[PDB]
Amino acid sequence: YIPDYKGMEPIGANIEDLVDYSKDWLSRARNFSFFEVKGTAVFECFNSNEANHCQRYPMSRKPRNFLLIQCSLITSYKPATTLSDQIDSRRACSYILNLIPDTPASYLIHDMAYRYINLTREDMINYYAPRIQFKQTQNVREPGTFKLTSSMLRAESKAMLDLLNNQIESLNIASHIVQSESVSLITKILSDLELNITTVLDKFFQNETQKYLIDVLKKTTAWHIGHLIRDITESLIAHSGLKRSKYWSLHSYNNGNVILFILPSKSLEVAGSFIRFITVFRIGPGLVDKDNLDTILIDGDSQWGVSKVMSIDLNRLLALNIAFEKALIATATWFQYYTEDQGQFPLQYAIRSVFANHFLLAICQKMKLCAIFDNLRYLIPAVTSLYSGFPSLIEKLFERPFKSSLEVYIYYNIKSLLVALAQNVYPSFMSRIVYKHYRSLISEVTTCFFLFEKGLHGNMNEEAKIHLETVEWALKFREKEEKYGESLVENGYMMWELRANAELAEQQLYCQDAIELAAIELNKVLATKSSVVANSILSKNWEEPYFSQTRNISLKGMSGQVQEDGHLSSSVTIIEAIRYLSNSRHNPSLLKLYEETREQKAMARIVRKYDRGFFITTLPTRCRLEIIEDYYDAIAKNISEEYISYKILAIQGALEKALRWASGESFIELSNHKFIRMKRKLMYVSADATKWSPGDNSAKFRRFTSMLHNGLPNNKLKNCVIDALKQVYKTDFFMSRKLRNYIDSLDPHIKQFLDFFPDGHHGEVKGNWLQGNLNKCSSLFGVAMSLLFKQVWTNLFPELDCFFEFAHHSDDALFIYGYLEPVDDGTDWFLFVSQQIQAGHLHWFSVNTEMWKSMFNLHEHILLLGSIKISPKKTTVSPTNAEFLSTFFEGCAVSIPFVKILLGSLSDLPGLGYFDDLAAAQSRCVKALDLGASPQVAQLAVALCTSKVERLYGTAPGMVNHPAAYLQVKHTDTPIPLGGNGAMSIMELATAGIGMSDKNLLKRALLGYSHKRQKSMLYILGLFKFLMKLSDETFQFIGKVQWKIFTEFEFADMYTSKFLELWSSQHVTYDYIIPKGRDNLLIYLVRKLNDPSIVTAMTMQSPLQLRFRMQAKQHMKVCRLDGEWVTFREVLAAANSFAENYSATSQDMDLFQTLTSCTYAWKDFLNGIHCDVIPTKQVQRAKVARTFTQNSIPAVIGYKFAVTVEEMSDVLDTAKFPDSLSVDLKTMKDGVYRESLPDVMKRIARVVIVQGNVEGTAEAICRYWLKSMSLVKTIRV
Repeated sequence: YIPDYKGMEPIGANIEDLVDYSKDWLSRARNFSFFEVKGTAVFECFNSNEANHCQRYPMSRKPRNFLLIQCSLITSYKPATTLSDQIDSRRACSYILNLIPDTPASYLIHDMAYRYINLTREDMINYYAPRIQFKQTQNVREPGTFKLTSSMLRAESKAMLDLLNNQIESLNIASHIVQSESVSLITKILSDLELNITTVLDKFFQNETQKYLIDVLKKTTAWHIGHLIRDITESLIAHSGLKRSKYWSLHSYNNGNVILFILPSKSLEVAGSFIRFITVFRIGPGLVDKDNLDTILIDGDSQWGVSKVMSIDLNRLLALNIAFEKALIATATWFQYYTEDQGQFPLQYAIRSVFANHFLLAICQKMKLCAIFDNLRYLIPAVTSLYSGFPSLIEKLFERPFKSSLEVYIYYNIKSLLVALAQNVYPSFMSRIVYKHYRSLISEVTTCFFLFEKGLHGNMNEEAKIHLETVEWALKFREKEEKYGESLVENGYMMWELRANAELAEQQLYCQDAIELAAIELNKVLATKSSVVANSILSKNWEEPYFSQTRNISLKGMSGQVQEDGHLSSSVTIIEAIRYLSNSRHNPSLLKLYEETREQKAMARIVRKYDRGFFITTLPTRCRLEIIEDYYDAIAKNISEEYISYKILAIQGALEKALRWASGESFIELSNHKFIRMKRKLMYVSADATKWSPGDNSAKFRRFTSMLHNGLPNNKLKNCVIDALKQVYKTDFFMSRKLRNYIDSLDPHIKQFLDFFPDGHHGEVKGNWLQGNLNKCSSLFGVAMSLLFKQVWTNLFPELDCFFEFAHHSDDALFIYGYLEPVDDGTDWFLFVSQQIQAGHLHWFSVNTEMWKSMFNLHEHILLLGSIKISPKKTTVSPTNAEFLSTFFEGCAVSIPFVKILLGSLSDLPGLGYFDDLAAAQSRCVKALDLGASPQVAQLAVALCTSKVERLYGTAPGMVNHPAAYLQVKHTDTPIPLGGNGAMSIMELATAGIGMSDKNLLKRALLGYSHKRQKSMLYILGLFKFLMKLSDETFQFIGKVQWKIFTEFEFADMYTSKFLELWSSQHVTYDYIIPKGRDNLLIYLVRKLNDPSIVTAMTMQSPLQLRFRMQAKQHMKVCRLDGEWVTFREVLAAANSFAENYSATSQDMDLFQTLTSCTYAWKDFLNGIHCDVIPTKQVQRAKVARTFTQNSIPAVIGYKFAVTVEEMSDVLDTAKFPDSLSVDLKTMKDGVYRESLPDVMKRIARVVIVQGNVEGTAEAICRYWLKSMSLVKTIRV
């Protein structure tokens, strides 16, 4: 049912009025929005911005520090163990004691070393024993700590502690001396870091990756420095616990050459806590910043550098712990990109220098460098294009002050690189190589950008920036509304109003005539496809229940109810769905929910920490946005073949028309019949016209929806969409408590931001839909207005044969303007222009020279007739350029660079247990391999991730939790949940999946017991049976050891757990499909809250409650066994005992046989495929996305266990064809019988970026992956 919803009345809009206005507009001189690049222009822009920056910020003489941990290495480094730690600590304390301190930091250092050296044997035994053997003593209260009362502490040392317990300036960038000093320092550091210290996939890896990358980087100083920093950060993390952060600690590494002194600090579990330490090292080559060192104590024929008290937060610590892996993966990505670019391996010096630069970037995680690289990502294309917004970007480069010497060196390198690029083979950024294609340079800068953790973003400065941006645009909207009236701003102005004012053409101010004409131009195309438009609109299923869909019960994040304190509650979508279902009496449809929540105001907030991009909104706002998005996505999919890319063929189709039109030549007629030969040229603009802008007006869409012609017979749905757009007009923006407290704890901008809120917890914002999902609506509007500009231009110059073709993919948009230039370069064209301008065609003044400039000016103005503004910065216009088109097509093709997923895998883990996070790490590297990563790079990433996971859980050989110590089976043949080699290969993981090791093992084990009846095969079967027993004990693959999960929600305990288990057992069908009714959907959603895999996702960013909460237990009692919390060693021993006495049974054999039978012959293909190399140079092709692959599978399974009328009706409703369901079962069971009982059925139960040659078959994808195994040499399968 659709209610009457007023609707809108059509107005009389004539294209001739717009054409006349365009004539009047073009009759005068207009300025261009972009500046020509010349090299000199970029250099003067840099100089002027340098002078302005020097004037703006106060000048400082002493640069700040940038090395969080300073250390030096002369010899090779071996990982630190307990006995090595003992010997190192003793030697280091002796070395410190023989010295003479100078400053309070040195006095504290000497005092702590002297206190450590005088500990008794009992304390030393307890200082290094694990928790099991640990005993509290007088001087040692926690495993790796000791106390320090005031008595041993000196007066000065205490001074440091009291100073610890108890304006903005920048460097002189314009000065040549500061730049020279910073460049010299960073060059010294980098040169020290580069100094040397003194299956078939395996074959290809050892031939290429292990030889030219890992063998080269194995001997460098940066490799061992990264390992040393990993050890130091591991020791710091071990000290960040709740019970250990209160006391001091001392550690040593590298034969007594590096020492770490940990001071008392607030535990990192509570947010905003900094672990404080002092690092003391013998001064030598490496991460040494002598100026920023606290002291340099003198020793005979030696120097000992003592750093200042370094405070490192949580995310910085976690980033430093994985800095070496991030640097290695970035270097591997650069290695792959170099091989792609040039076809030859990088030499020694190039690889060493790029690895040193990546390591230095990964060590120093600073906001300034992250912003600098983010800006450079767009600065590079803007400098290679004929015209662009480069000054706006160069001005953005100086937003923040330059504090450390690292920022000055990076800025100097960027300035040199940009000036070299604009003068124009493209120079590199951290080496002496010139790339053949600048896409390699863009990828290099992108890899550098992704080396910075996505936790740096946010802070309290970024949230303030986005808040002030929103408030500034809201205040601008209020000013415009009071200046022109409420009605004119909301409903838009008319053509004659704009003609009279000649100013209303601005942002947050649209023209009704423009909207109507754009809708008419869209309807021109839309009329021929009315039937399919109506079918697609009706196919959105507006009648199905709202909360039974997956998008409405996800973890997206929505605003809750307003509280008594007046602040909006951030919460989860599923929680709000549960709340509504509990308060409601049914499960309403989309339109019914909109009817119920039409009167409620739209409230909005900002996500706490997950943050500028997510304006979380309440349920009614989401419902209205979903109505509008469903309608506009339904009507917009039909013209996706030509204008709205979702796709590549549309962009290819537009370019083909442009090139063909340019190939043909044109003649213009004359009154004297003297045809004039015109040369056709093309100009390409890469504009981000359709991004969401804070300054905008949603109300325009109303009129658009009023005139957009669908095939529906009634106007009920159109009026409903218009009413939803009307209700999403006004919103109640809410202050975040963090920002409120930060501001409460004087600036005029802050003052005016405060007056924007009457009550200090909320203020009204109008016309800004606050980043809500209206992407399809915005893209459709942009396409319609581009078509309107095309029509206006064709009406403006009928005699001229100009060309305009546009494509809109996501936020980016490509405009191609085909213009006419004189061939003879004579005055005949200007003579004709003069004749036309004298004949009354005054608008021909702007066509005299540079027709494409006037074309773009008119296009930008026509877009401005709405709220669309082509961003001055970030738009780049170039002639017909193969590289430009190639990078545009690549950015349209490679949606996400694989290096983002690669670095992300080491940065975050689920922490649900060894198997779970190992699977997640292996899955992320597989997804990156899908995204375009070379198999060798993905194999390297897999190795690094698996090694990190093994280090975390002590599974690697020669560690406490090694399965081979007790399980009497080889580490390779051990099941994955108990520690299992868990390495395999990237090909096996990508093709088969992320669990094949267990089945292959089980399968062979079954065979090993079926034919030879060997004892070890029976042992493996016993281990598998033990895992199945543990899984049976655990409540909702073969079997998983349960690991402790640390917690918490409003409705998470609405029903008892035993009732949930009983309901899940009784209503089996709801496990496979979602229950439509409210009384059962409520219980299903409550069950979804208690799922362990979801709680870890809601709190995955919790400050330590997840990040180090379980990186602390590691070797404690965290596993579940026999209803007890026990150590992993105890679980391994229990598994060994169970498997030793396990006796084979017929039922277990049947279960194992069924599981093996259930688990495409992907492994068999990889064994049977043959690959032989050919001596032929590799060729790089365009990147293209492919897919790797009657009733739905769950519906038939859901139908199988249907026992009541409600369940059977629900499985009808969710199924596409509810009639065929029985037939499916009727055959499916027979198939099972040829391969029934409930339990057997219960246990029975990808976009890939490739080259253009690859087909859409999964075998073709696997063959391509096999071909891409060699970075230089081609392969034949």
